[PDB]
This record gives sequence, structure tokens and C-alpha cells, in this order.
Amino acid sequence: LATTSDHDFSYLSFAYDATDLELEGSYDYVIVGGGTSGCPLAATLSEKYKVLVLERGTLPTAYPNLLTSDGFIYNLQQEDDGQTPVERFVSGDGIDDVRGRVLGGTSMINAGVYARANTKIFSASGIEWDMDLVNQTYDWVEDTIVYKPDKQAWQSLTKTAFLEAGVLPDNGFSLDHEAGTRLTGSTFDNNGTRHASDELLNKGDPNNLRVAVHASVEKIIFSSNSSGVTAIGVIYKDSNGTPHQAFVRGEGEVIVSAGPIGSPQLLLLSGVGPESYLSSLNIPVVLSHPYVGQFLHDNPRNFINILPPNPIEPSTVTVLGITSNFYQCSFSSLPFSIPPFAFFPNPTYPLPNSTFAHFVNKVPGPLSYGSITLNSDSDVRVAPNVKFNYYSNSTDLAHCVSGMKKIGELLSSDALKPYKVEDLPGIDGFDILGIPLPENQTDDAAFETFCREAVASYWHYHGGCLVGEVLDGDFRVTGINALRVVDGSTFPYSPASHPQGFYLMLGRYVGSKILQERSAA
Ligand SMILES: Cc1cc2nc3c(=O)[nH]c(=O)nc-3n(C[C@H](O)[C@H](O)[C@H](O)COP(=O)(O)OP(=O)(O)OC[C@H]3O[C@@H](n4cnc5c(N)ncnc54)[C@H](O)[C@@H]3O)c2cc1C
Repeated sequence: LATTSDHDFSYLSFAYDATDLELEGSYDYVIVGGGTSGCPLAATLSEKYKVLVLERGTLPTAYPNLLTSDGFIYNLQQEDDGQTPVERFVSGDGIDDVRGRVLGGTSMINAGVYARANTKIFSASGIEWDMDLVNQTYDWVEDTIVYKPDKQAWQSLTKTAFLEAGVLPDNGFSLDHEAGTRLTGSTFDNNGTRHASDELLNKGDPNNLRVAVHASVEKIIFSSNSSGVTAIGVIYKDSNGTPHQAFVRGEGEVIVSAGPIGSPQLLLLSGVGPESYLSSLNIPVVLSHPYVGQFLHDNPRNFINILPPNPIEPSTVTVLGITSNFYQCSFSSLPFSIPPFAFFPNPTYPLPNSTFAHFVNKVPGPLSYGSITLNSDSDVRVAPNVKFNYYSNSTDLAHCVSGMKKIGELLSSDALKPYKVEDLPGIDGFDILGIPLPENQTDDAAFETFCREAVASYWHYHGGCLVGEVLDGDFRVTGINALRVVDGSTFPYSPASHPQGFYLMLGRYVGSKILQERSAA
């Protein structure tokens, strides 16, 4: 774990704008997307080789509101205009959602909840894992951007309700995703500074790394020979319009780390994708990869909003109610005078005028998947369509009912009694904002309805470029040399209640693997 301090911007000595980058240049590694996974992977690769991260968004400095936790709601409430750190999109489903557009990626705009993955993930996954490295990697991240949270009035009040509700055992303060109520790590220090993955660039090597911002990567270039396809570089546009080239050297590679939506998109626009689909759009086919854009997952978020009669303090989420089929936590916040996008599933949702609390549920997996589709010719700056097919698989919905039933109990416990508006028993007495639970806690066919109408995103989407589908165990795009994907898009199921821990890790992991195979060869 780390000691509270200022956000570390020493990496700016080697961060550039893309208008300030050479029109063409050679590197040992090119990393598209300077996000959650890119930054650590950049840092890692730079220890021993020449590296360039390329990032469509801005320095965090440009938008001072994502350096603190107070700003968390704010970033969401700001209009999307192409420049700002939060990109507003809606699914084919109709559910409002965001993703980051800033150096440090979505770890720069997120809720900052840290958790190490479910150990039982590592074995049933498709990659074979070095567990001395994984664990030692978590150390390296934690030792830098992860902090032990201080008691907070409202959160400890949620710990007690979870333990009263049945969520056992009490694990105390622990980083490991296990079953039971616990108090987990956060990327918000005890002054409320945001520490995100941009700071892991500082863990790099200043003499070897070159970050670039406002570099929208448009195309991955390939080479005919010899004898098979290889990545040679990428093309990116600067803010003026000028396209630049970045090339890989002998023995080098290009690594896409643009997230569930970015990677499938860049690959598809570069003509690695399902043949009949690319033809359909007149995109020249470079390798027929049927599974690119496929198997996109997003865990449904189902919640209850309460408006206590007395005010409650805003909190950063640190207390978690982990059960096998779903995960829970609770957010308290100042009122909303302008709606923060993606918090609620549509913009016409009532806003809270006083302080309120938000009890949420996240189904694991999930099992239901969808698809990335392009709709703009090529324009990388045009957000692709995604469909997630919420509650399409009947098991996701069972776990929703369960989880909502369990929130029903959270509301019944002795801890929540001072937050009811009147002294009515059970779940009644709460002043509800938006859609309330079913009255009868034994009405399956009614809770199923709740789950389906109330659903929003947990923002934890992942998929679209799976190992054992598009990538091999080393994270290579199969049948293409020198091309790799590392990020949210690489696995079909969520690693924990909260994924950034896994992804931050997954970045420096693949780093060391690549570095290793550079010494054993
Ligand atoms: C509102 C919100 C809150 C969240 N809160 C939590 C939390 O509390 N705890 C937790 O564990 N997880 C949380 N998450 C999820 C977690 O932060 C993400 O799943 C994690 O960031 C994984 O992202 P990634 O590394 O795959 O890609 P990202 O971190 O999104 O990185 C992708 C980067 O690549 C860039 N990019 C995209 N396309 C291009 C292009 N073609 N050219 C150049 N650059 C490009 C983007 O600008 C972006 O910066 C939250 C997510 C959201 C949306």
C-alpha cells in the first residue's frame, strides 16, 4: 500500500502533444491507448527498450476535477464534446454509459475501488498464469497507487448492515475478492487525491519512454512479408489534422490497449475482423478474424436510492458485500443539480435534491453477451455501437433477483432504521427515489420485472477480443506477428466486483512476459 501524497506528474518530462511528435519515427514498442492497462505496460517495457504510448485524450492536468474524489460526479455531469475526459455513449440496449478519454484511461475518471482478482479466475481462464509474478505485480501497483481507507461515517454504517443482512464472514480490511463483507483498498488517498495509472508511467524509465496525447490512432499497418502478416506500425492524427507514423524495430511489437470499445474498433478498422462484415463496409481484409467485436459483456447494475430525513456525508466506496452470484456496495452523495451521465440509465431520471444513498448490485460474469459494430466508414473518432443484451441469459437474471432480494434485507436490518422517513417495518418507510423494490419479498415474477426495467450499467464492460477466440495465451493476435492486445477486452467474465486491480496488473504482467522472452531469445 502507499502513503497519501500529491499525484505524481514527473512523467511530463517525456509526455508530448502529438503536434510536437516527429512525423515518423522508430520504436521498439508502440502502445495504443495510455489507459489502465497501457500505462503499466508502457512503464514495464521502457525498463529495457524504446517505447511510445499514444493516447487520444489529454493530460489529467487539463481537467483538474479528476485529480480528486469530490470531482467524481462532476466529470460525469459535463457535456461530451470530444475533448473532455468522459465519453458519453448509449448501447443498442438503450442504457447510458461512459468510458474514459484521458491519459490514465478510465482509471482517471472511475470510482477508485481496488480489489485483487478472484484467485479461482486465474486457473479457468485460457492463459496459464505465473502466480509469483502476478502477486508480485499487485505489490508493485499497490506500493504505488493504492491506499487503505479511513473509517467513513456512512460506509461503516454499510459494513454493519451487510453483516446484519447475512454477508459473512467479516474479513476486516483486505484487498482480496472473497465472499463476505470487507473493507477494500481505494485509489483515493486520505486527502481525497485521485491516484490512477498515469502515475505508473513514473515507474518507467525517463530516458526510454515517450508518451503522446491527442494522438488518435486510426490504423494499424501491416506487412505482406515474410512470409506472413506482421504489424509494422500505426498511423495517428494530431489535433491539427496531420497524420503521423510510428514504427516498430527489428524484434519489436505493437500493442493495442484501447479498452473493450477501442481495441475491437481499431482492429476492425485496420481490417482484422470477420471477412463478410469488413467487405460489407468495403474494408480491405488483412486476416479473417471472425471473433473481433464478438462476445462483448457488461454486468447489469441494479440499485435502490434512499433519501434519509437527515443529511448524510458523501463517501468514497470502500465497503463491499461480496456473495457468490453478485456483489454489493453503497454510495452516499451530495444532491444532483445537473444529471451525471451514466450514473442513472437515462437522462430523464428524477434528480435528488438532498443527500442520498445508492445501494447497488452487480451480477458476476455475466453470461449474456453482445457485439461491437462500426457505423462510421473509418472515422476512429466515431463511437461504435455496442449491444450488451442485458438479462438475455436466464441465470444472470436469477442472480439479479437474489441480489435484489438481499438488498431488501439490507433495508430491513437494524443499521438502516435511522434512515427511514417513518417508523414502518420491513423495506417500507424509506423515501425512495426512482423505482422501488417489489412489496412481497417472495414474488419472483415481480423481482424479475424489477431487474429488467430498473437495469443500468456497472460501467465494468469487457470483452470483444477474447483469449482463445482472437488471442493466444501470450495475448497475441493469432496468425499476425508483432500484434498484441492487453486490456478490458481480453476476457469474457469480470475478475472481481471491481476490475481495475486486475487490469492495472494485467498491464505490467504482459510487460514482464515480453521482456522475459526478449532475454530467453
Ligand atoms: C464511471 C466508471 C467508474 C468505474 N469505477 C471503478 C471502480 O471503482 N473500481 C474498479 O475496479 N473499476 C471501475 N471502473 C472500471 C475500470 O476502471 C475499467 O474497467 C478499467 O479502466 C479497464 O479499462 P482498460 O484498461 O481496458 O481501458 P481504459 O482504461 O479505458 O483505456 C483506454 C484508453 O485508450 C484510449 N483510446 C481509445 N481508443 C483509442 C484510439 N483508437 N487511439 C488512441 N487512444 C485510444 C482512451 O482514450 C482511453 O484513455 C469504472 C468504470 C467507469 C466507466
